[PDB]
Amino acid sequence: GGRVHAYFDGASRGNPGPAAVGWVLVSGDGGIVAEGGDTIGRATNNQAEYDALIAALEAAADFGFDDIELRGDSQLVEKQLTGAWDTNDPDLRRKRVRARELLTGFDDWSITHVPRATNERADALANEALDDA
Ligand SMILES: [Mn+2]
Ligand SMILES: [Mn+2]
Repeated sequence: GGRVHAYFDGASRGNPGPAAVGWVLVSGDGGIVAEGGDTIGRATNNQAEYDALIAALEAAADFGFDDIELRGDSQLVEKQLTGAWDTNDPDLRRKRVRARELLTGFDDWSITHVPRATNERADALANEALDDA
């Protein structure tokens, strides 16, 4: 039940290097129902941006929302998730199947690109977690 706006952001210091995720669940009246930031060990930028998506989707599914609007600032995640792009990388293929599995739990979904400054919350959660690694 209900709609959520789920922001996500990855942070990584190498290819791969220490990485973290951040995510924010917002309602329509604009309350932050839940948010998170965590270190994830070593990962690339693109892995972290994907892991933050999955962490946002898991949190929204835990909260039982039925309609999710994803908001992030990674082109690569958006274009792969929507099927515009495909990748040979078997690890990012697996993260997409995982994200799509999660998405199947919602009655509706969408994804929208926001500039990073608009995504400042999730970005601060991921970076503050990574700055403490
Ligand atoms: Mn980002
Ligand atoms: Mn960021």
